[PDB]
Amino acid sequence: SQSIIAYTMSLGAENSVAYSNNSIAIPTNFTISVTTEILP
Amino acid sequence: VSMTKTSVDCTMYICGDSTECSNLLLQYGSFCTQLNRALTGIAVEQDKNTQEVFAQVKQIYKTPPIKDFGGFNFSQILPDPSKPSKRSFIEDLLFNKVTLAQKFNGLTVLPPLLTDEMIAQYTSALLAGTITSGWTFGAGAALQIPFAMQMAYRFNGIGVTQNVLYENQKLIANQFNSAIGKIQDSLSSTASALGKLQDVVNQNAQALNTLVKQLSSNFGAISSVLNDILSRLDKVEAEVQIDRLITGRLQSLQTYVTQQLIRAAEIRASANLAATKMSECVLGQSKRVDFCGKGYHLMSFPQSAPHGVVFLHVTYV
Amino acid sequence: IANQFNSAIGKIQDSLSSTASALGKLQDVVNQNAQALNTLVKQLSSNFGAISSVLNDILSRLDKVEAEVQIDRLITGRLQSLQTYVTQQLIRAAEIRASANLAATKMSECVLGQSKRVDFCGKGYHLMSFPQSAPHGVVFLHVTYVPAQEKNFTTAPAICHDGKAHFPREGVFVSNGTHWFVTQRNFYEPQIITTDNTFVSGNCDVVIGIVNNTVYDPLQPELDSFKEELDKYFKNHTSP
Amino acid sequence: TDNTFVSGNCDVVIGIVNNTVYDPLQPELDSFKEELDKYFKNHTSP
Ligand SMILES: *[C@@H]1O[C@H](CO)[C@@H](O[C@@H]2O[C@H](CO)[C@@H](O[C@H]3O[C@H](CO)[C@@H](O)[C@H](O)[C@@H]3O)[C@H](O)[C@H]2NC(C)=O)[C@H](O)[C@H]1NC(C)=O
Ligand SMILES: *[C@@H]1O[C@H](CO)[C@@H](O[C@@H]2O[C@H](CO)[C@@H](O[C@H]3O[C@H](CO)[C@@H](O)[C@H](O)[C@@H]3O)[C@H](O)[C@H]2NC(C)=O)[C@H](O)[C@H]1NC(C)=O
Ligand SMILES: *[C@@H]1O[C@H](CO)[C@@H](O[C@@H]2O[C@H](CO)[C@@H](O[C@H]3O[C@H](CO)[C@@H](O)[C@H](O)[C@@H]3O)[C@H](O)[C@H]2NC(C)=O)[C@H](O)[C@H]1NC(C)=O
Ligand SMILES: *[C@@H]1O[C@H](CO[C@@H]2O[C@@H](C)[C@@H](O)[C@@H](O)[C@@H]2O)[C@@H](O[C@@H]2O[C@H](CO)[C@@H](O)[C@H](O)[C@H]2NC(C)=O)[C@H](O)[C@H]1NC(C)=O
Ligand SMILES: *[C@@H]1O[C@H](CO)[C@@H](O[C@@H]2O[C@H](CO)[C@@H](O)[C@H](O)[C@H]2NC(C)=O)[C@H](O)[C@H]1NC(C)=O
Ligand SMILES: *[C@@H]1O[C@H](CO)[C@@H](O[C@@H]2O[C@H](CO)[C@@H](O)[C@H](O)[C@H]2NC(C)=O)[C@H](O)[C@H]1NC(C)=O
Ligand SMILES: *[C@@H]1O[C@H](CO)[C@@H](O[C@@H]2O[C@H](CO)[C@@H](O)[C@H](O)[C@H]2NC(C)=O)[C@H](O)[C@H]1NC(C)=O
Ligand SMILES: *[C@@H]1O[C@H](CO)[C@@H](O)[C@H](O)[C@H]1NC(C)=O
Ligand SMILES: *[C@@H]1O[C@H](CO)[C@@H](O)[C@H](O)[C@H]1NC(C)=O
Ligand SMILES: *[C@@H]1O[C@H](CO)[C@@H](O)[C@H](O)[C@H]1NC(C)=O
Ligand SMILES: *[C@@H]1O[C@H](CO)[C@@H](O)[C@H](O)[C@H]1NC(C)=O
Repeated sequence: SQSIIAYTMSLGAENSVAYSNNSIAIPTNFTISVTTEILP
Repeated sequence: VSMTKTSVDCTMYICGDSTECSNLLLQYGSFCTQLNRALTGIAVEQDKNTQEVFAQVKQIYKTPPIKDFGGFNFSQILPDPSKPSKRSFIEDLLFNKVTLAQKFNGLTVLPPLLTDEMIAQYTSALLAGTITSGWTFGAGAALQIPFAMQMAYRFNGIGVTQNVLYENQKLIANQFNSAIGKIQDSLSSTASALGKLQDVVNQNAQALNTLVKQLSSNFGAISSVLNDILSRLDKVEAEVQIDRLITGRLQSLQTYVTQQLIRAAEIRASANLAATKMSECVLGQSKRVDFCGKGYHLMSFPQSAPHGVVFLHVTYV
Repeated sequence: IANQFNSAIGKIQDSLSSTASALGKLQDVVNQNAQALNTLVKQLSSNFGAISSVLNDILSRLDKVEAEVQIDRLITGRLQSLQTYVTQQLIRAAEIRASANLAATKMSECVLGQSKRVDFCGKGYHLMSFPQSAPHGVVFLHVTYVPAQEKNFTTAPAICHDGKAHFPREGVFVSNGTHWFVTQRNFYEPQIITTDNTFVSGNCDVVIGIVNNTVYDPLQPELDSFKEELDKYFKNHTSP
Repeated sequence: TDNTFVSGNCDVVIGIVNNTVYDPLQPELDSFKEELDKYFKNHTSP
C-alpha cells in the first residue's frame, strides 16, 4: 500500500495575526529552549 | 543570493554525435564524472542559499483586512492580489529592472527548488509578521502590537524617548510614506540600481557563451569538426586529431567548472550575508553601526528580486 | 527554570543517542575528503592514451626512446589529476575557513558573552551557550528564553490624568478589560500605574489613542495620613 | 533630583558648574507647612 508521491511543497502553516490598533499579546509564561548548532 | 544552476553532459560537449571520440574519452577516466559532481555541488547550494535567506519564518503570516497601522502606509511593499504571482508593487519593479543555442552542446539550466511565487510568499510572511508583531515572531510566536506602539519600542531602541514618537507620529508617518514614495521613483527611473543582480546574470551568460565558443577552436587539430577529421583521415591519424579536441575541450570544461566553483563561493558569502541581514535587520532591530543602512536602525522590509534580495532599511537620522 | 534547563539538556542526549544523522555537516566534510583521495587513486588506473596505465608495463616492453612518448602521456594526465585535486582542495579549504571564522565568532559572542543579535545564538532570546567538541568541528548548545503562553490585552500609548499625558518608564500599558496596569514588555507581571512607573510629557491633546485612567502618587497617602495625624492632633488640642 | 544622581563633592570633577537642583518633594512639603500654619492660625480663635 506504499508508493512514491509527488506534490507542491508547503512553506509552513498559514496564520492571520490578530492585529488591531489597541490590542497587544503578552506572554504569561516562558520555556527554556536548548538547541544544538554544529559547525565544521 | 543565488546564480543559475547548470549541469553538462561532458560526453556530449566534448564528443557530441561521435562514437569514436566517446571511445577515446574513456582513456581519461573519472574527469567527466568529477566535473558533474562539482556542478551538482554548486546547484544543490543555490537552493540552500535561497532557503537560508527567505525560509526564516515558521508560519505564513497574513496581514489583517483592515490596514490601521497608525498612518504608516505599506501598500507599495505588501502583496497586490490582482496578479498571477502576488508580488508587491516594488517587487514588480525589481523583477522588470533585471533582464535575463547552448542546449545542443550538452549544457542545460536547472530550475530553482523555490519558484518566484514561493519566494514572494516567504517575503509576504516576513513583512506581514514584522508590521503586525514587531520582532516577536523571530523569537517565539507572533504576538500582536499596534504599529505606532511598536515604533515607540523602536525609538527606545535607538535611545530616543517614546513620547518623541507619539507627539510627532503624523510627521514620522508622512516621512516614512514620502521615503517609500522615493524608493519607487528611484527604482522606476534609474537603470543601474540593480547592477549587483544584473552582473551575476551577465557573468553566468558570458561564461556559457565562452564555453560554447570553445567548440569552434581547433586546439591545433586540422578541423574543429569531428566529422571532418573522421571523413578525411584513417583510424590511427584521426585518433591523433580527435585527441587534440578532447584535450582542449576537457580543459575548456575544467576552466568553466573552476570559475563556477570560485564564483559560487562569492554568491554563498553574499547569501550568508543576506541571511544575516534577514535575521538581524528584519526579525530584529540592530545596534550594529551601518549594518542596516546609514543612521540609527529602526526596522527593515525584505523584497525579492531576480536571483537576490532587496532590503528597504528604515533609519532615524 | 532549572528543571526546564535540565529537561532540555536531557533531550540533547536523547536526540544524539537516537538519530544516526545529526552530525551530517561534519560527516559531509569527512566524506568529501575521503571521496577526493579515492578519486585521485582511481585516476592512476587511466591510460590517458598510453599503451598501459602502469609504468613497469611500458619500461619492461618498450625501449628507452619509444617509452618516453608513453611515459609523457601518463605524466601529462597525472599532473592534471593532481592540479585538479589541489584546486578542489584550495576551494574547499576556503569553505572550511569561512566556517572556522564563524565558529570562532560564535565562541566569542555566544560563549564568552550574551548576544543581542537575532538568531545568531539559537532561535529565541539568547541567555548563554556551551561549547562541545566533535570530529573536525564544534557543537554549540545554545540556551534561549522562549515566551510561551500569551494573553490578549487592550493597550494604550499613554494615560491621561490631570490633563497631562503619562508614558511607561519601562514596560507597556495594558488592560484586563476593566482596570489599567503597567507591565514589563516580555512577561506579564502587572503593576498599578504609579508616578514611579511612568513619566509625563505634554497634554492629552497630541497623542493618538491616549486613554483616561488615574495615575497613583505613592507620596500622597503618606501625606494624607499625615493630614489625619494633624487633624486628630488639632481635635485633641481643642479640649483644654 | 529625579533626572540626576549624586556622587562625591565639587572638588574632583574637571569642569563642574554651579546651578540649582530642584527637589520636587520640597514644595510638596512647604505647601503642607502652609496647611499646618493656616490650621494653627484658625485654632488661635477658640
Ligand atoms: C481586572 O483586574 C482587577 C485587579 O486584579 C480585578 O479587580 C479585583 O477583583 C478582586 C476579586 O476578584 C477583588 O479582590 C478583593 O475582593 C474583596 C473586596 O472587598 C476582598 O474581600 C478580597 O480579600 C480581595 O482583596 C479586588 O478588590 C479587585 N481590585 C480592584 C482594583 O478593583 C478585576 O476583576 C479584573 N477584571 C477582569 C475582567 O479580569
Ligand atoms: C477623558 O477625560 C477628559 C477630561 O475629563 C474628557 O474631556 C472632557 O469631556 C467632556 C465630555 O465630552 C467635556 O464636557 C463639556 O464639553 C463642552 C465644553 O468643552 C460643553 O459644550 C459640554 O456641555 C460639556 O460641559 C469636557 O469639557 C472635556 N474636558 C476637557 C479638558 O477636554 C474626555 O472626554 C475623556 N475621554 C473619554 C473617551 O472618556
Ligand atoms: C560655585 O559655588 C560655590 C559656593 O558658592 C563657590 O565656592 C565659594 O567660592 C568663593 C570664592 O573662591 C569663596 O569665597 C571666599 O574665599 C576666601 C575663603 O576661601 C575668603 O578669603 C573670601 O573672603 C570669601 O569669603 C567661598 O567661601 C566658596 N564657598 C565654598 C562653600 O567653598 C565656587 O567658587 C563657585 N564656582 C564657580 C566656578 O562659580
Ligand atoms: C486574541 O484575539 C483574537 C481575535 O480577537 C478576539 O475575538 C474574540 C474571540 C474575543 O477574544 C475578543 O476579545 C477579541 O477581539 C483571537 O483570534 C481568533 O482565534 C480563534 C481560535 O481561538 C480563531 O477561530 C479565529 O479565527 C481568530 N480570529 C481572528 C480575528 O484572528 C486569538 O485567538 C486571541 N489570542 C489569544 C492568545 O488569546
Ligand atoms: C509555566 O509553564 C511550565 C511548563 O513549561 C508550567 O510547569 C508545569 O506545571 C504543571 C501543572 O500546571 C505540572 O504538571 C508540570 O510538571 C510543570 N512542569 C515543570 C517543568 O515544572 C508552569 O505551571 C507554568 N506556569 C504558569 C504560571 O502558567
Ligand atoms: C497608501 O498610498 C497609496 C499611494 O502609493 C495610496 O493609493 C492611491 O490612492 C489614490 C486615492 O484613492 C488613488 O487615486 C490612487 O490610484 C492610489 N494608487 C495606488 C497605487 O493604488 C493609498 O490610498 C494610501 N492608503 C491610504 C489609507 O491612504
Ligand atoms: C521638523 O522637520 C520636518 C521636516 O523634516 C518639518 O516638517 C515640515 O514643516 C514645514 C513647515 O514648517 C512644512 O511645509 C512641511 O510640509 C513639513 N513636512 C512634513 C513631512 O510634514 C517640521 O516643521 C520640523 N519641526 C521642527 C520643530 O523644527
Ligand atoms: C481604532 O480603530 C477603530 C475602528 O475599528 C476606531 O473606532 C478607533 O477610534 C481607532 N483607535 C485608534 C487608537 O486609532
Ligand atoms: C492627646 O494627645 C496627647 C499627645 O499630644 C496624648 O498624650 C494623649 O493621650 C491624647 N489624649 C486623647 C484623649 O486623645
Ligand atoms: C576650556 O578652555 C578654555 C580656553 O579656551 C579654558 O579657559 C577653560 O578653563 C577650559 N575649561 C575646561 C572645563 O577645561
Ligand atoms: C476653622 O476650623 C473650624 C473647625 O474647628 C472650621 O469649621 C472652619 O471652617 C475653619 N475655618 C478656616 C478659615 O479654616
